[PDB]
Amino acid sequence: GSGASQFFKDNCNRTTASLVEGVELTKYISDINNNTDGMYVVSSTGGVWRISRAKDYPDNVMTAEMRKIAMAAVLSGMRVNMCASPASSPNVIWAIELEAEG
Amino acid sequence: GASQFFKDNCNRTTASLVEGVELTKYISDINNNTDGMYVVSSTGGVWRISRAKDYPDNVMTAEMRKIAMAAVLSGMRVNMCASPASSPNVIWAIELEAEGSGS
Amino acid sequence: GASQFFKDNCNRTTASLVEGVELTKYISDINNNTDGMYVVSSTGGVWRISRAKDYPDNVMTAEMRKIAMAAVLSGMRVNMCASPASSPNVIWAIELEAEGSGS
Amino acid sequence: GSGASQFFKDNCNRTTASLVEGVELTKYISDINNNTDGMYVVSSTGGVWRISRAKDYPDNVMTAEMRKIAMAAVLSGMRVNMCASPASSPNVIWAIELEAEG
Amino acid sequence: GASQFFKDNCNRTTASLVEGVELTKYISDINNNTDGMYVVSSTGGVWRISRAKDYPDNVMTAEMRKIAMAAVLSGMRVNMCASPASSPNVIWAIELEAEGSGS
Repeated sequence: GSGASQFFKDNCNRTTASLVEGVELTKYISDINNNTDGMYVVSSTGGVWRISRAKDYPDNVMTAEMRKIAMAAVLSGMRVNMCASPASSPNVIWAIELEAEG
Repeated sequence: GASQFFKDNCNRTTASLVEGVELTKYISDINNNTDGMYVVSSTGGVWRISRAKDYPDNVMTAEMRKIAMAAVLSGMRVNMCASPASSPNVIWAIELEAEGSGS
Repeated sequence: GASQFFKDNCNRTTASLVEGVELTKYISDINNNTDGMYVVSSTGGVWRISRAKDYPDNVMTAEMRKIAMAAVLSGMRVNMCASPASSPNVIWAIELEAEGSGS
Repeated sequence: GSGASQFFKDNCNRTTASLVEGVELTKYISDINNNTDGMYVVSSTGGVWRISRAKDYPDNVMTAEMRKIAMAAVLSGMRVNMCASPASSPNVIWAIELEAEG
Repeated sequence: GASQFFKDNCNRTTASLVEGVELTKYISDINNNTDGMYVVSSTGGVWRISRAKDYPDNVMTAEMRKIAMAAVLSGMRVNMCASPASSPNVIWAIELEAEGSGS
């Protein structure tokens, strides 16, 4: 139906992060070079994001699911909604929503 | 619909049974106040996925996550045992139904 | 149906061979009375997947779960070695069959 | 790859294991019964192999990938090439190559 | 082609960019001389996938393995940042391109 769930929006708006709706991810990147170490995605229009990571339970779970959502979007063409931080370049994903429809 | 087995299992607890749910969104959030894994149905119902750190529930909760994603990716229906006290309601058990099975 | 190897392995045990099974439900449940992973076949039969915390059976039981979901998602048939000592019967071994690979 | 990559063949041929090429895996088996405890694969010809396992890094990674390769071959009917030891029965897979058709 | 982000990241290292690679083979090997994970391209190129025991690179290396498999399985193409200091060349970064998203 397009558009993040109201739940997802409400959650994002109570933070400093920015809602990004209806993104098509077309690249998934793994990098271990010491300066650019991380997991990233790139959208059809060139937007770049870094995926959050955590070693500890329970965020080690959510961040692993963020990766699975990112890769499934890339393989499937499914769109995502993102709650993303403007602190850095690239912006960091703090929440992500995979949509069958909206 | 849900297997009798899954219905009976839910009925032993304080939770309620939700049947034939079509999940359309799968959310991962690490924001400090909404930290969790969540799903949203085609009608806007929201649920949190149980989590657990230690054996053996770490297995069961991982499988709930896999079931939820599969549901969203394929449009397969699920049946849920969910606590009504919490909002969003917590999934205590979940049943994935194969495409073209019973409902 | 079942490889001769799988059959022969099952026949070495007190367990029962179940051949040609279409799994149509996959259940994850963390309620404490019915804690576990289960599958339901198109005939309505219910089985519990084995679990193990330690190496190496933690590998095999992980793989049983992957076989179970793969079967539910795809309609591929499984053969099971299941113990009738409890209900639901516990899967001690499982074999996933490629589509159009015999019976 | 109308066959195993020259790399995979060269690597196998320096060991005591033997090369099995172009195999169609039709069954994937998980077993925790006391004397047949293991992961196995069965080919369209009735050949049975045991997948290696390892508890420690780095071979926990390689054996985990062996299992992914084996299931993916069974689901997809993509063929595999195996480097397998005859020191046991079933023969133990020491290396495996998933190959796209062609 | 690779994203500009990916290219700029590769240009700050000693490695070289390889663009638009079709991976046709995925190898897991525990033989004592050639122990590793490798991929092979449609042209016969061989690369070794990086690995790492500990956080955070155990995440990134696990994802390289997932990207590799998904490429071979589905024929989606990859861009790679590969060091020529070893033989086979080692992958230090990899970019998975969506089907129908062009070069």
